[PDB]
Order: sequence, then structure tokens, then C-alpha cells
Amino acid sequence: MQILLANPRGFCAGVDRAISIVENALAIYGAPIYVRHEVVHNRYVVDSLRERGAIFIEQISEVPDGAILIFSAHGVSQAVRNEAKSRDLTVFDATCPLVTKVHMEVARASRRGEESILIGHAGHPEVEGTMGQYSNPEGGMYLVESPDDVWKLTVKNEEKLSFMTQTTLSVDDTSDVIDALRKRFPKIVGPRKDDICYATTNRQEAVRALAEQAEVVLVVGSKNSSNSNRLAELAQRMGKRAFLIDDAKDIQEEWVKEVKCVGVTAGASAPDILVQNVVARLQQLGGGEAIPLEGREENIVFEVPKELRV
Amino acid sequence: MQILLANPRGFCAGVDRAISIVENALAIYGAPIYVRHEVVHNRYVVDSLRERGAIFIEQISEVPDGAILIFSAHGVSQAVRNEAKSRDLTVFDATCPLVTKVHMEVARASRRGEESILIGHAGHPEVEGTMGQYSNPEGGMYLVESPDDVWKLTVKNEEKLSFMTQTTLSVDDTSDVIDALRKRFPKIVGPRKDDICYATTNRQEAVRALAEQAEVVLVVGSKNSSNSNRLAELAQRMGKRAFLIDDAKDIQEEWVKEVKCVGVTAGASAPDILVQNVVARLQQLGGGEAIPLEGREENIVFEVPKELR
Ligand SMILES: CC(CO)CCOP(=O)(O)OP(=O)(O)O
Ligand SMILES: CC(CO)CCOP(=O)(O)OP(=O)(O)O
Ligand code: SF4
Ligand code: SF4
Repeated sequence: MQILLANPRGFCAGVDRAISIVENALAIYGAPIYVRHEVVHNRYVVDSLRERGAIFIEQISEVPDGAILIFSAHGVSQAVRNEAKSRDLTVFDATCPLVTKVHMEVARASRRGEESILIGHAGHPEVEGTMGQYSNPEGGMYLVESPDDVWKLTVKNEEKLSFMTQTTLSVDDTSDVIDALRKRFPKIVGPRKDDICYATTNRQEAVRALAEQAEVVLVVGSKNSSNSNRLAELAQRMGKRAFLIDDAKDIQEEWVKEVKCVGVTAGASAPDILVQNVVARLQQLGGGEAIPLEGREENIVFEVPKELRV
Repeated sequence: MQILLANPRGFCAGVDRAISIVENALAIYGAPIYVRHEVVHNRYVVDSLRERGAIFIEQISEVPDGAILIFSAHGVSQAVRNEAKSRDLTVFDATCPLVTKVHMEVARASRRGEESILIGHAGHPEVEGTMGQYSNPEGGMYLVESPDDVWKLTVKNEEKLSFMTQTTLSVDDTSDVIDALRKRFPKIVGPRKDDICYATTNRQEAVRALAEQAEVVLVVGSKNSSNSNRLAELAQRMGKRAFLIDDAKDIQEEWVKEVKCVGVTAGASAPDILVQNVVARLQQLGGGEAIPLEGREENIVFEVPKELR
């Protein structure tokens, strides 16, 4: 059985930074270090940080005065940020810069009292945070998840409209939504394409090339990871059997029995060691040496704040 | 005399990457290493690289077959790139990712035969490289440097128009140009704001804060550095005397005599050691300890290609 590895895969610049922010805070200040919501959506990472003293909380009110608090890479609303600022706490913002970029545009629109439309999935922490950057009653902030949502959306002044997007969406599906938005609101303004980050675009591109060769595609990632789910869905929609797994232990013999070519990739929040273990498991299941596919080279890095340098 | 230092200042992610690309290529393949155009617009850096064996040229003709060629951080046209590929040359691209981003948009408009307008300064290498990404005769690629240029521009089809900008422009001036573009061509499409990079925006914001405190501003940067010139220009427009200098030796006493507050900053292509030397000179001229102003923390880094690490 041939094992192919998607490229790129795994850790993105934002996730590497966020994890290091927590690890260094713990290394420099010791336990406990409080973190608002999972720093990244990966159970292995979250379990590891908890084992080292990190305490994940739901609300800032749970954090004691004088403590160190970290905001997750997905971002937080202005209400959350301001609350933490008024508190006697040392705060480190692990929000990815690529998410912060979208936040600033939303705050700008709210400032001008002009309505904005966010393309994203309700309930996701990044959506909560981005929608949370808008607070002008005279304007408006709306969420759409599909063309159907656009088709039924009502706006106060479509003459002054702008749109933004979640950073981990399906490139193809988002294209459909944008097309619907421009047909419905011809004067709507936005970025050249969307706010889907380089990492999401690249990983979906890479899994597309992977799915063309592999019969089965394994995507290392947690159930609550948006970008990881998109990787698995893309493969499935291409007609291949795809599985979203947290680690090698989740692999069932039945999945790869008689399979001649199995592909493996990982969401932006999944550590490379998980992939290494998956490869090891597949090999004892008949797989050979893992073959990395040729892929677009990524060179972006986001440094942790100077204070947390180690 | 009080010495203030702007923040951020100096090296950006693209410049640091580009210089490392040349340094690494010299260590790996040895001299000589050909580089198309000054890797970054800084005399000190360029002079030093010549030392280690780097040879800077403007045309691919100047480069012998079998040689290693590196494109500068400013970028190159498709014509140059293809001319280099048609030759038996080993190529490494030090173009900054933020410049490449603009290139890709121009190529897209070219492939669709749809016109594009670039806001920038004629003759600059980045402008030549970006304009050089357009090759479809059906459409068009036009350069505008001011609102007046916009007022006199006519296109084939303004219903399918888009714009891009140089990465090192004056934030304020570019705003004026875009306002003109939108009034002239109401259906024009572009980014949310412009293509001016984070480094340029941050250094201009920082020099603005520096100038509101300093009577005189010294900008460390070479004459041909676009972004560096914009820093001195900004301070000057604020009514302060500002000088663009390559090093401490260029400082003329009269500039800071009896001056109570002098500010120092550096363009994106100027090494920190130059700033340290400038501060040292100001101190022997009566200045005290250099005080860093509070500023936007930058955290972006661009890695060199694995092939050169
Ligand atoms: C922090 C982000 C959002 O940009 C992505 C990184 O991966 P996850 O940690 O799994 O987050 P998401 O579920 O939003 O893809
Ligand atoms: C490579 C660029 C253009 O993005 C900027 C870095 O600074 P310089 O090397 O001085 O180049 P420029 O004159 O274009 O500002
Ligand atoms: S997936 Fe994209 S936006 Fe989200 S942390 Fe990673 S790099 Fe940043
Ligand atoms: S000034 Fe901006 S675009 Fe030019 S090299 Fe630096 S970071 Fe890149």
C-alpha cells in the first residue's frame, strides 16, 4: 500500500504562534496560565497544554485577578477584549493576524454606520469574534452561510454594503456565495476575492491533488476544527472515502483493507507528530515509506510577542 | 538635546529575507552570485555584498550561462523572468511576497484582457516589474502617479477596470489618487484600500508620531529607496527639517545645532547598525540617551526558500 502525504499540510503560521504563546507563558511564568476557549481546535494540543498547567475557561469572569490570560487564535469580540482590559489581568492575544485583519475592516464599517455581511458558519468562535467587531445600531451586521441565505437577506441600504469572510471556509463554496452577493447587491464592496487565508487555500489545493491519486484520504484534525472539516469534505466530494481523525488510534483496519493508495493530510491545528504516528500505524497495516507530494512552499511566520520570547 | 527613535523602523520582513537569500547563496555556491538590481536599495548592504562576491546587474545579458541569478526584492517583469528561464541560469527569486501578491492580480487581469491601472512612480524597479506582468494587447495597463494623471486618463472599457498600487507609496497621497479613480471610474475594482504594505504603513505612522515631537528628523536610507524618501517627505510636510542620510558621516552640525529634540528613523532597507552609528554621532553632538517611542509591534517573517537554507 502506497502512502502519500499532502503538501502543504498541518501547522499554519497563526497556529504555530498561538501554541507557542501558551507554551512560553507557562515556561516563563509557570502554571497556571488561563486560556479563553481552546487555543486551537485540536484535542491533542489542548490536552497537552492542560497537562502542563494551562486552564481553559469559558468566560473571563472565571479568571482570578493578577492572572495571565490568553485569547484563542480564533479571535474575540470587542466586548470580550474591553472586559479583559478593565480587569486586573495580564493579557496575551494569540488571535491570528489574518483574523485581526478582518476584524479591523468590520470595525471600520461599524464606525461609518455602514452595513456589513460576513460569510461564515453560525456558532463558530471566529464568527462570534468577527461579528463582535460591529456595534453601530444605525448600520448592521449580517451572517450568511450560503446563496440561499443571500437570496433571502434584507438590507437597509444596499448602496453602502461591504462583505467579509471566515478564514477557514471552502474556497469553492465561498465563491458561490460571493457570486450570489454581487448579483443581489451590485454595489457591494469587499476584498479582491475573500478573506480565506493562504493556509486554508493551500491545504484545500493540496488535498485536491492528493484525492486525485489516493483512494482513501485521512485528515488529521478534531471535529470542531472548521478548516479540518473542509479538507475532509473536499476529498469526499471528489468521490474518495475520507475520514477526519484525531490520531492513529482512530484508524480502523476496514478503512484501508485492500486499499492500494492511501493519502494523509492534516488540518492547520494538527501537530506533525500526529501525522508521523498515523504513518506508522498505516505501515504496520501494510503501508510502505510515506511519499511527500510536491507542493507550494509556504514561507510565512508570525513571531510571538517579544515579552514571550524564549 | 533629546534623541527619539521611531518605532517601528528599519528592516521589514521582505528586506531581511532578500538579503539572507543572497548571503546564503554566497555561502552555498560561493562567488560570484549574480543579482538583478540592488537586492534592496541600501548602499551599505549592496557595497557589503559586492565584498562577499555578489555582482549586481540590470540586464540578464550581463549574466553568463551556467551562473546563479537572484531577482531583487523589488520584483521583475515576466519578460525578464522568461529571458532568465530561456537561458541556462539557476534562478532564485528574492521578490518580496507582498510584491508577488500584486503581480498575481495584474497577470489575472491580463489573462482576461481587462484593463488595469497601477498607482506608482515611473522608472522605479517595482513599477517596471508590476507593469511587466501585463501582456494582453486587447486590454491595457496604465500608470498614474497623481490625481492629475487620473483626470487625463481614458480607457477602452471602464466597466471592466481594476487598480493596484506600489507597495511603498505615501499612504496619504495614494488615498487622493484612489479618490480620483473612483470619481472618474465609478465601477473600478481594487483591494479594500491599496497594496501599500504593512511595513510602509507602519513606518509612516511612526515617523508621523516622531515628527510631532522632534524639530528635526533624520531618516536613515539611501537616495534610491522609495519608502525611505516617503519618510523624510512626510516629516517635511509636517513642517520639520528632515534629512535622508546613508550614515552618520552625512550629518551636518548645522542641522542639529541648538536643537532640543532630534528624531531618528530608518527606511525598510536600512540595517540597524547604521542607526546605532547615527545615534552615536548625535550624542557626540550633544545628544543624550536614545529614547524609543512606543509603537506597533510587528511580527511577520518571511523564510528563505528551503533550497537556500
Ligand atoms: C485559528 C483559526 C481560525 O483562523 C484556524 C486554525 O485551525 P483551528 O484551530 O482548527 O480553528 P478553525 O476551526 O476555525 O479552522
Ligand atoms: C523591495 C521593496 C519594495 O517592496 C522595498 C524595500 O525597500 P527598498 O529596498 O529601499 O525598495 P523601495 O525603494 O521600493 O522602497
Ligand atoms: S488557518 Fe489561516 S487565519 Fe486561521 S490561524 Fe492559521 S494562518 Fe491564521
Ligand atoms: S517594504 Fe513591504 S513589500 Fe517591500 S520588501 Fe518590505 S515588507 Fe515587502
